[PDB]
Amino acid sequence: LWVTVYYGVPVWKDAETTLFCASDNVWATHACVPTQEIHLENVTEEFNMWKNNMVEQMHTDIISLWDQSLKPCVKLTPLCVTLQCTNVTNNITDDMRGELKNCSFNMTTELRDKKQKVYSLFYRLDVVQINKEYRLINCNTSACTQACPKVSFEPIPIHYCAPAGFAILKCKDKKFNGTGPCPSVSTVQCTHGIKPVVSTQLLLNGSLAEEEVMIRSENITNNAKNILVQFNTPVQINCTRPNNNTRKSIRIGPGQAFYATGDIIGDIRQAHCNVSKATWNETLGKVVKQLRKHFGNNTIIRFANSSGGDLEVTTHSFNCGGEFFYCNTSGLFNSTWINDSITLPCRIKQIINMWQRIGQCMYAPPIQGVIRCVSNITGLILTRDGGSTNSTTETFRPGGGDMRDNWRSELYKYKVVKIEPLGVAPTRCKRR
Amino acid sequence: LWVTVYYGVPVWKDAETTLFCASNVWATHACVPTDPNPQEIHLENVTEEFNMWKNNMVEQMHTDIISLWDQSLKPCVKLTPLCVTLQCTNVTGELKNCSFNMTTELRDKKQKVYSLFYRLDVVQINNKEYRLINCNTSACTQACPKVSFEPIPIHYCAPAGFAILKCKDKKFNGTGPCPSVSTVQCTHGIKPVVSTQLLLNGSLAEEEVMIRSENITNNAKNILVQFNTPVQINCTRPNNNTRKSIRIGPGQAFYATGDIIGDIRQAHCNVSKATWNETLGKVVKQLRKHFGNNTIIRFANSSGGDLEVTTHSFNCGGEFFYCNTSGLFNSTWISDSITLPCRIKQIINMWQRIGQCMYAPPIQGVIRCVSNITGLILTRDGGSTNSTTETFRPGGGDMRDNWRSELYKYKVVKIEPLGVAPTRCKRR
Amino acid sequence: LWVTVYYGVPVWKDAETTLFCASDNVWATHACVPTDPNPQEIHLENVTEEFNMWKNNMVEQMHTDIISLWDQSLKPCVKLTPLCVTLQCTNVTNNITDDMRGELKNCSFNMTTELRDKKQKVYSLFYRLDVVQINNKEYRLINCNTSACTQACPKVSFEPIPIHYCAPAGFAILKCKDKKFNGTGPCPSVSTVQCTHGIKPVVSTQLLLNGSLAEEEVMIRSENITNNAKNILVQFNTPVQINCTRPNNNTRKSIRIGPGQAFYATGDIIGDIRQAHCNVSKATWNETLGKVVKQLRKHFGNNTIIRFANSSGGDLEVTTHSFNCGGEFFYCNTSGLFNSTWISNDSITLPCRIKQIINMWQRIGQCMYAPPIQGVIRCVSNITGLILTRDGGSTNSTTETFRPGGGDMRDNWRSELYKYKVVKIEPLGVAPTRCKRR
Amino acid sequence: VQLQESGPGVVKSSETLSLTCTVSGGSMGGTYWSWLRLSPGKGLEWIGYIFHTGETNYSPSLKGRVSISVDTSKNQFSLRLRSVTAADTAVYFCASLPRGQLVNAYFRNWGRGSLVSVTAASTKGPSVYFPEPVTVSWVHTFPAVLQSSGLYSLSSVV
Amino acid sequence: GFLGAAGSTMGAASMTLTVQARNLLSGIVQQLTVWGIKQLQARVLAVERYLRDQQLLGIWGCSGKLICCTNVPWNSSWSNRNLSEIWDNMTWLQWDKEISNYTQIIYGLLEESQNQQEKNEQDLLAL
Amino acid sequence: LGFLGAAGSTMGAASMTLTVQARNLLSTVWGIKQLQARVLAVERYLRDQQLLGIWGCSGKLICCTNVPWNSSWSNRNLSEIWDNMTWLQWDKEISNYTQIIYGLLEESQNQQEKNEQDLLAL
Amino acid sequence: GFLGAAGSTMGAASMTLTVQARNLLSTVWGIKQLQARVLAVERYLRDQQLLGIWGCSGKLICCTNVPWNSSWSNRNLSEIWDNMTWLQWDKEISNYTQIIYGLLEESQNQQEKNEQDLLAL
Amino acid sequence: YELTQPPSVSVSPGQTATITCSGASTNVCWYQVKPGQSPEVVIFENYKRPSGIPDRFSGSKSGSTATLTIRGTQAIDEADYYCQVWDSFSTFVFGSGTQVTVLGQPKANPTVTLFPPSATLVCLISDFYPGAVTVAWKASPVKAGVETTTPSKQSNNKYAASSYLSLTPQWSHRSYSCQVTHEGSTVEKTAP
Ligand SMILES: *[C@@H]1O[C@H](CO)[C@@H](O)[C@H](O)[C@H]1NC(C)=O
Ligand SMILES: *[C@@H]1O[C@H](CO)[C@@H](O)[C@H](O)[C@H]1NC(C)=O
Repeated sequence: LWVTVYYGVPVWKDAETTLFCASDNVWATHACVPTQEIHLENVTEEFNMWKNNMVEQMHTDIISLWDQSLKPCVKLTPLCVTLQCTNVTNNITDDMRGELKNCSFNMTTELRDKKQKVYSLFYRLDVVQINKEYRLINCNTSACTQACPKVSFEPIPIHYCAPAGFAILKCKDKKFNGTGPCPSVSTVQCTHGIKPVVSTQLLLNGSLAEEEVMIRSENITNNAKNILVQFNTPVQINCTRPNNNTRKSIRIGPGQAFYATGDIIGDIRQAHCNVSKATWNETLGKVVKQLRKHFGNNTIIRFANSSGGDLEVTTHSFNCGGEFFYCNTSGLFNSTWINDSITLPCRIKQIINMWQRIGQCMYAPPIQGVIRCVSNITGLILTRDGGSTNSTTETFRPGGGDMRDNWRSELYKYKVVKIEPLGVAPTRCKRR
Repeated sequence: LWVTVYYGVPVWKDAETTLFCASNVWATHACVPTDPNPQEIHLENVTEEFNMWKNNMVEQMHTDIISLWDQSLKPCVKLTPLCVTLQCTNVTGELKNCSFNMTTELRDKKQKVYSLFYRLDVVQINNKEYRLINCNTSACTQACPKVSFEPIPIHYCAPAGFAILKCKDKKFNGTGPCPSVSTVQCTHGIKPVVSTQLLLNGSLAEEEVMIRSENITNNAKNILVQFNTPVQINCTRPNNNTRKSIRIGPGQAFYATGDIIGDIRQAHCNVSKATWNETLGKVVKQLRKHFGNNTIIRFANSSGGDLEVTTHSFNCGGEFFYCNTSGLFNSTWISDSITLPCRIKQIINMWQRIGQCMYAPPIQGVIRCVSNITGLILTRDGGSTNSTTETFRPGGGDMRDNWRSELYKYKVVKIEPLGVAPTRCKRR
Repeated sequence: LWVTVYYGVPVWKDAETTLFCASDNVWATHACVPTDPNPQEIHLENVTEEFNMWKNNMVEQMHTDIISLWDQSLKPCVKLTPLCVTLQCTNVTNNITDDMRGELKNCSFNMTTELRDKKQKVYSLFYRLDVVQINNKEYRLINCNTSACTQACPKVSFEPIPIHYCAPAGFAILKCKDKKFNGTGPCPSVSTVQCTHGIKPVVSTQLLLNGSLAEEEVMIRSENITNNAKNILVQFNTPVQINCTRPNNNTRKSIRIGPGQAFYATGDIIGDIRQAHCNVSKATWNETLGKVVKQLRKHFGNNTIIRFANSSGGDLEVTTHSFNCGGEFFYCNTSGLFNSTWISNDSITLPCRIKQIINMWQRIGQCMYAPPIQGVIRCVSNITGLILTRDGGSTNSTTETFRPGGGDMRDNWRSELYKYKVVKIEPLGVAPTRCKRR
Repeated sequence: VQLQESGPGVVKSSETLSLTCTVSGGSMGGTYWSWLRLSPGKGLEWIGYIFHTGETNYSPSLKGRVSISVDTSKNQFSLRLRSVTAADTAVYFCASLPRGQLVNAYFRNWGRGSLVSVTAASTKGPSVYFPEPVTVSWVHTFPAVLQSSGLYSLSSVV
Repeated sequence: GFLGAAGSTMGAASMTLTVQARNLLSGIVQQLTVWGIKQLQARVLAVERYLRDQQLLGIWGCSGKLICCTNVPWNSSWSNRNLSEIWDNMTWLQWDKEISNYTQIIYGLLEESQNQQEKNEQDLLAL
Repeated sequence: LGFLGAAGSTMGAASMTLTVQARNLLSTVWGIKQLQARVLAVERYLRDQQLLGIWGCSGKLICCTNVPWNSSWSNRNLSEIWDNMTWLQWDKEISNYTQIIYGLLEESQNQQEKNEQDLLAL
Repeated sequence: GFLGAAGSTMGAASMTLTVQARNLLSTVWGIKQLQARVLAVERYLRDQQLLGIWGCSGKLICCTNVPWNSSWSNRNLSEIWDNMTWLQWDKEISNYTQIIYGLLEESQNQQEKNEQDLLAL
Repeated sequence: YELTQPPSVSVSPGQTATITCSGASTNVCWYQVKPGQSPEVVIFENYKRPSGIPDRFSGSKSGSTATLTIRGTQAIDEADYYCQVWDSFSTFVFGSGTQVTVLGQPKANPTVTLFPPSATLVCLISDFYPGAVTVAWKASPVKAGVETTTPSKQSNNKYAASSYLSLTPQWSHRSYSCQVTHEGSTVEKTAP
């Protein structure tokens, strides 16, 4: 027998590479090229989604595309002024009392010589007391830029597509465990389009499971690892902010503007959000039905609210419409398992530092008008605690706060392999 | 009868690609040296069509000129604390004598510094209080004066695998299939001049005066007239300016206009009379072949709008003239010198962009440039078909029409050398 | 005979290319590629290659890379533009000894705070070489007549770390291996490497510090030894240990000047005010100077009277020995070392002195404010070189005077890149033989 | 590189002198910008230099009444002498030195030289004349003396 | 020169095919700003186009040659002219214009024919 | 089939579809990810083509060489290889013992070239 | 090693052509490394194209059909291939290379045109 | 240091003139100064010479005194020469200065007259060469309140000067005279 050379053999190895964007704004789709699938019969490929390299590259990409969008906007460095603030009581609701503060300060004008007396509205979570004289909360760590009004935070879908010489393997397993062997693997050019939403406790506008509710963890015995739940039937939610704000442009420099909240047209009420009752009960019943497989039969699985920490991790924080919400969600995780609607007391903050960074915030300008908003709840991020053994009772609390876990629920059926076309094999021929 | 495969044959199709430079603000040192005596071929049996209006070279040239200008304006000083209140009086009524408070290199001290400003770049705030007109729309950079604004010629070359063609037909109007197509390695010496309604320092025609349009029967598309003879235009700024340097802070300067040495006189750009009369006579003689052989052609003055589009604009030596040019386009044709009162502005919104200026510093001494007019950007004021008179007022304001005066005998194509053919031969 | 074409012949050619660096701070090595374990060195047996240490392009490439990395590492720190105002400085007088009197100034000035409309009144201790008088007396900083320059934010340290200069694909690096090399001329034993050894970019002006030693003798290198306008690099055989210290117990307090920017200022000194000592052993320096004099006589003569005198520079970087010791930039006298006349546990102390406003790469309008370091400061390093300069009186003389000098930082890295050359591989080649194509 | 001084020619006694040397066609990098003085009764002397970072070096005989400043923005440097006296009448040059060692360095790129005279007198007429030299025409004419009080005296004999 | 005798007959252009292929890669005289990134992208695009042109010649067994013959049938619906009225008095610019759609089937026919020919050559050498 | 449709098939069926994998190996500051990947693909393809060209094997897909098959690399018979095994398990088996084959072909081609050089001279 | 036969005889350095032939392929370190990698690809593709013009593609040692001129080198076989290195050969024939490159191009140009008419039978 | 030089050197044209600069440990450097012009360096080390300087200028050192040698003295080479060295305390020290004069036209004697006032005396000296001249007074010599015109070139190209003396209507003494000494020659003129 003599060795031969075959060029173009179908073998691959696992590797890491540079995945370029593709699309059908903050997320710069101008650079993305505009936008197929080949089934593979007799192959079984070992998958892993907690060691996946696509999620970290996607997270760094999302951070950098966020950072390049705030570059040409106004710095808002002169806004750090000694504010002078009082309450606002144009017929304020008793639950709303103390949240909104009228404020007035001295601001520089377009000319460098003169100055003007400007009034604005600020929430209680934005101003802090000087130790009535107040000041902004960002004047202590880092003064930060303002989000420009022309760009929008709407999550356009993007496709992550591999270059030449690589391939993306997609599982068609209908009951995929999240790791281990995959009986049916399909080779696609690239993904289905991922919406890069931002959330903390509940996943929004995600991809649904197609047959049953799947719960995936890196280690179900360990309590320090998060628990990702994927739904099969969506739960509808309503965003609501029932106020009519007026944006007035205050000019603080030669060609720079500071869009401040002017006044409220009418009554002020809380910016609640509504979820259905029976739909949530049926979905949570399916969830508590499945979790008894991993944890044991006749075990009392109950749900408590969030443990603590800062406001971002503890509260549900989404971005619908253009304002930043921070909702309570304590009427959602209360039950113990052996036409009503659950309303949630939500609150709005303006100075936002999103990607867990210090010294880099961003002022969100107010949006004129009333905001109506709906979305689907197609995923939860749970976290158990250190309960004692043989108690037959476990409490699950909504965790979150890490932005990798939102995009690990979409890139859970993908991997990147490096095709190598060279191989050797023996046969009967001999070179003449 | 079996397929053969041929490689390396000359076959091209039209495509778009990124070209590169070949040779101040326009970066000469970032270009490759030019290629010496680029020889020329002749396609004796070609009918390949050209297009002057929908080629991608003008868009790429416009983007490259804008990007080069923004790059060259980057490492210069920003005049953001110069925007203060100005107390101004009259000089000895166009020039203003403005005095202002202004910071020094020590952060707590201030100094009182006077300067001279033109009337076109100050506005009165509510009669001895003024401010610049950029103070509510921009905060804009002084061009640091080691750079120049000279239109050095720039050659465009094609990348490998792409070739740029060259039409050799003399009586070629810009659109349609020409009997003669050639090929060149690189374009000729295109100079990025800045102009409005008078194309100057450009390439002449071959024998007669061409008339180029999308359609001649529409009053929305410019008529790029190109001369066959040069019409020399030449002028000065008769004032004697002194430049003083005012320190704005820790190590940055601002060059202000000093006191006038001699006597103040307005700028004026004058052109020959008989030469302009015979050039306009050639234009009205040959232009009648498109609109009717018995027509009345009269030239009105400028239509209106901003000062950039109404007046002839050019950067003679660093100072930006805005000459009236209403004494030229004033005639009625039927089958010495002309002086032009001209005015100078300092803060400049160049490429029709709102939010960025540039502050042109004053220059010392008198300036003088002699230049040759090689083209016009006449537009047509349309009307009903009842009269034999046509009013052709000048127009402009679009910088692509300056660069569609050139890049007319050029087109880029993509070579595809692979090709199959039927043959009776066999591989064994 | 008949012509053949060979591909891959061992033929090189001298060329210049953009070398990339690898390593195992100011010099950001998080962007550099990790290097290999066990770097292969291939010895070329029957080869002689012409070398030149004064014309190789990798010295200027290294200088440009060090300038670029030092400029890049100062980008996200504090700008410190609103600091310099009309200072009001009186003399500090605490427990001051005989020396360092009138050197530290106690300055008081206004500053801005986090809020825009409020002010504060802070005080700092400034050295004499940073302040200049305008006309208690009114002083001001020396920098903001040309520029106001960035502070070095203290999470970035100035300790040198080794970088290995690799070679790109298609090129090669030839490494000299002769033990007696003056840097110019043919070399009998040439080896090739994938990357250089560990080169640490130390900054010094009179005495080369922390460098690579010799192996046999004290070599002396110059471009033209009969010319008196060329620097004479000396490479030591056995290193000479130098201990420099600052005995003042310094205190750093943080003054906040803006919404997110802090200016670290010198506070009150706890203890006594003393000058910065610098110790070199006398007997080791005497033996090393004897070795240098014995090696210097082979270029000039067997009876010339070699003398050493102190430096004759104009500014402070060429006159005085200058380096860093973990954050504080020293400027040291070194006139007790270069004072002898050589005919054919005692330690020398040097009055080292400290400056803060640093313009190091000699670019106009760029400087750096080095923050104070809390506590005492100590370094132990060894001298592995000198940068001398001959004082040429006339021809056929019998007395030569050598003075230290420097300022040009490319001579500090030409003493470590002398045994290296970059070449370009040309694999094509033709040769005649007897064979025929069919 | 060409240098040229500029400043007043007649300075009143016990005032502050001021001069400015402008550098044309060159840079401030690595060059000691010196000031030099040429008196007829005291020979050639040296005032001091300034390096581009502000490190100065004044003459020890004139230390305490001299100040040299650099300005890289307007491409020039200036000299200030305080408490001038009638023995300071000389011709003032601006020169340059290369960066390095001054053991063998020599002054180059000299200026044209501006004459500066420090006086202490007032306007008077000739008693047959400090601000204007008298013209005597009828012969032979002699140049005028300079007295210690600060006046002039000439003679004209046929 | 480049593209010389492009308007001549195919027989005259077949003797000068070796000068076009020298500079589909680059010239050597042309081997941080506006022009630098543009020139780098032009160089990368030229390299990719040259390698894409060479790979198709490599697959069909035509690598290393400028003129070659192959053993796949040609259907007469693609072209009807004989050899004499195409190889004289005809230019390639007129020749590419009608096979803009028939080409992609022909390329796959060449690919499968060369794969079958290589497998048949491999099968013969085992004896 | 498609781009990798013969990956699950056996060797005797996947060796007839070597064209489809070999054809698809060469198909605003953060648009540099598009530029960085293309040079990597070009360099990898050139490395594969050069390594084919060292063995005297370029220009063809199925390519035969006169280096004998050492039994230490694989002691199994040829009968079960080409109809009862896919290419992935073959890559798994000869992930080891590959670098010495890549040098044996390298030396054998130069030996064959020098033997051709000697035969064409007389 | 890599090029350890650079000082050896040309008759013994031709056994080892592969280990020099296989190492032509192998933010400050961003665009600089990009142009370095691109220019390495330029040099390798230029070399392989120059072998492609002469008709010696895929071959390390290629016999050709160009006459050797005695004016190029009067020095004969038994010392060029016995006691001389490749560097001295490159220094000797350094300014004669364009003529032999053009002659190889001409010989390969005339070689292929005499083959197309032969296969028309 | 002091860097002593001889005050005056006068030679015939076509001959050599040497000037010495003593007390110099460090390398000397010679500057050539002409009236109305900027100084030019002529010998920038002990022996070297910059470009543009003619071949007639050279220098050498022996011990601590360095000399400059001019090969041929023309009318161009009438100037003043200063030697310059470097010292550690004061960075640059210069010499006293030596004037080099050529003898283009031969020697003649001065002409002097004395006039009484109507009290200041006037003593004008005309038509002498070379310009080295000294003026003396007596009453018993006079050593106070005397001022002397520095010698200047008139339209004759032949040097002339003047002297003045301030007195009180001391016009006690019986004899006044103005003494001029011209390189050895003495002319005396005298009175109430
Ligand atoms: C030019 O205008 C006429 C008048 O409407 C129109 O019929 C013609 O289509 C226009 N030309 C083009 C190219 O559209
Ligand atoms: C017009 O004048 C310019 C400058 O004087 C000159 O370069 C150009 O050639 C002239 N045009 C002609 C002569 O057609």
